[PDB]
Amino acid sequence: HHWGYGKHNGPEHWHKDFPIAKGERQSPVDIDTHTAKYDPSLKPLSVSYDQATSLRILNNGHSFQVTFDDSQDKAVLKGGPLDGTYRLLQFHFHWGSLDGQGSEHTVDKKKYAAELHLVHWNTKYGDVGKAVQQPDGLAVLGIFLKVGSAKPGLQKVVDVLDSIKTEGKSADFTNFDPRGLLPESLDYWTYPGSLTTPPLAECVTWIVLKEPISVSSEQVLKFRKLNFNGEGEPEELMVDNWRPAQPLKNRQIKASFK
Ligand SMILES: O=C1NS(=O)(=O)c2cc(-n3cc(CO[C@@H]4O[C@@H](CO)[C@@H](O)[C@H](O)[C@H]4O)nn3)ccc21
Ligand SMILES: [Zn+2]
Repeated sequence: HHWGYGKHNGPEHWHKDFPIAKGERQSPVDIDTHTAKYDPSLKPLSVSYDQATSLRILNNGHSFQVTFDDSQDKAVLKGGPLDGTYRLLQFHFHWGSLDGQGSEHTVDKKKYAAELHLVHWNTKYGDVGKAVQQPDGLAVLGIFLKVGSAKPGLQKVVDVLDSIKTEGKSADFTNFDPRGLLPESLDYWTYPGSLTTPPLAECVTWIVLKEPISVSSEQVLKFRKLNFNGEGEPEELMVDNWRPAQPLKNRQIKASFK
């Protein structure tokens, strides 16, 4: 019935309800680093998160997300390949059952343990619902997670997950600073793509950072304790909620760095 990541409702099934699944600019993709072209005309990314207002954290049955106040230019992404101003709406993660899988984008076929998506929408379209219907409506900042040392800025997130174990649970999650999730370098790859979950709309300028962040085994283990199911249903652990790499087709990935 509903789409998911299982054998009978996973990514290979999605095209039946969402035919754009087989479209011309689908995400994620493998980033072949030796084929990506350095584009000296790409500006540095501008990440302005100082006034970010987080609101809530929610288990939505496919991942968990932290949502922000996007009614004002408080946490915005600009520059890079983007024209105009993109407001941060939410961030969420994709992760695996094991450390060797979980990311959606891959780098020379390498899978990371997880991938962070910070979802922004173009203010010129007024609301995110309008923006998803535009070819340049969204900008998603993708950040790889590898397992090693802990990420201190992630800990406030993992500590509240026990309160949103099952689908539909939400909790107050104020005063969270997403700057604590960023790597040192803002070097990136960029390409035109799509949402990686239904409706798979082709509305995203992808900005994928070259430098992963490191998270600890205990931190990622807490991700894996979440549930796909709702309270009172048979427990199915929320793991491997990633879409695999899709055909690049007629696209060139650009790099901001040599
Ligand atoms: O996991 C996938 N990886 S992804 O490609 O980065 C992505 C983007 C989205 N987006 C959903 C939306 C529309 O937002 C809706 O309405 C607003 C109302 O405040 C949101 O609170 C709420 O996130 C969602 O219900 N824009 N992007 C959903 C899932 C993934
Ligand atoms: Zn995502």
